[PDB]
Amino acid sequence: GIKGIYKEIGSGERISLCKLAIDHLEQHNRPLRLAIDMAIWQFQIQAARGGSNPAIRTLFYRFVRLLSLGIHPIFVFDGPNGVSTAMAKRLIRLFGFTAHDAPGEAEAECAYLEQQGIVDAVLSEDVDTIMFGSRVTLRDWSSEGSKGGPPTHVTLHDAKKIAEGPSGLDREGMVLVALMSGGDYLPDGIPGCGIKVACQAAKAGFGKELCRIKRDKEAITEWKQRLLHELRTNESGFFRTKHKALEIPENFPNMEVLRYYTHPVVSSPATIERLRQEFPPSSTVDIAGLREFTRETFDWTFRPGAIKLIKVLAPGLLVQRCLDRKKEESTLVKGISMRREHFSTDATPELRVSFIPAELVGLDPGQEPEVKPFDPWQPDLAWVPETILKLGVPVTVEDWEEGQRS
DNA sequence: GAGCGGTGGTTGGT
DNA sequence: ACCCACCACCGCTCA
Ligand SMILES: [Mg+2]
Repeated sequence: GIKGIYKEIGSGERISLCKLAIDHLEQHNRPLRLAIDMAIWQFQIQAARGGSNPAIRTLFYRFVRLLSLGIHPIFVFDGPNGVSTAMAKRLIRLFGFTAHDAPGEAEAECAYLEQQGIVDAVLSEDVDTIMFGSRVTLRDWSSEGSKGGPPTHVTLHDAKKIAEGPSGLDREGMVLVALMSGGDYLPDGIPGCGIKVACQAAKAGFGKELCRIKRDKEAITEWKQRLLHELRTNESGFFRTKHKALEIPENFPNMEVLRYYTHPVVSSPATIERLRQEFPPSSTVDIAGLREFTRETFDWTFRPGAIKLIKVLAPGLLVQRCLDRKKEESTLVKGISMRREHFSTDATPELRVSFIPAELVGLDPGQEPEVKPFDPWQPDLAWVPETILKLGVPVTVEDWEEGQRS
């Protein structure tokens, strides 16, 4: 749930992660900070086949993509209140990313971190994050349109635009929507009441009123008999019809379920404060660590496996190295050859950069046993956001720019 | 989780 | 008695 929510709030803006990451880097002068709920992986990585551990392999490639986007991720795990959690946490550490355990539900924690300013957006499986206080919420990190290929885009929902759009649904309203019609995930919901009726009750204002009331029987019995009377007669015309068959359980509205949404179990103030000092971390990618991980987990063994790690990892490391920080510069970028504004990044300016993968990664395939091909000591080419390049290798970008103006 | 067509119930009107 | 539009719910499909 909430089932049919997108008919009411819109299915969302659809947008390149690159574009979000780079717009934010341009506006706020630092990389986008993203809370990712580790639940999004369950039905997404199971399609992967072949080789060893194809599910954690896809996680690996998504992490390399995050490096390329220059995004500081914090992956949030559910708390007590077939990819191992331990293996995921290890791979997260190796990549210099952050792992965080929610005390309860991860989506609630993700929204909380956003509210408290630890992250700028949440990436989650659905828009429940909005009932929990999220303002910018992303879902469905995946490829675009008829292209069954690389995952470049996400679906963005803005709690502010939704509240001021046709649905009227803000945090308060949705809350009512699922007390009244969330009879599968929650107790004492109204049988026969679905999204339409619940929604037009939210609009009438019943969700605002309910959220501003002590959890004070005298006033919660009042609200109920306004709502109940209004459903029966539609005197104010808040509905499209009368609803006399709609029978309301004695125990509705369950105030303990209201508690679960308005005051969800999240980290303590002390924990929020530790995250302010420690996130994002000052961590670099553990290269030797990842070499050992990929040997053990994917059987990327011996020289072929060393060369495979290098090819896959190097564009990522380049971007990451750029965002850290008469002047060398070349130790990252050998040259630039072209510029484009591609539909896949929603016209984010990119420069065609050259680099030496093995040099950049710092692994020598020769120290490992031998068993049109890819040579990691030849120059490789990658498109990299012009903005990132300007921060990281400014005089190379300048030199290319004059080259162009001639 | 989210989209889809069928279906069975409700409502308000023929 | 019955139609009709709307709706919530169900199982089924991609995950
Ligand atoms: Mg959810």
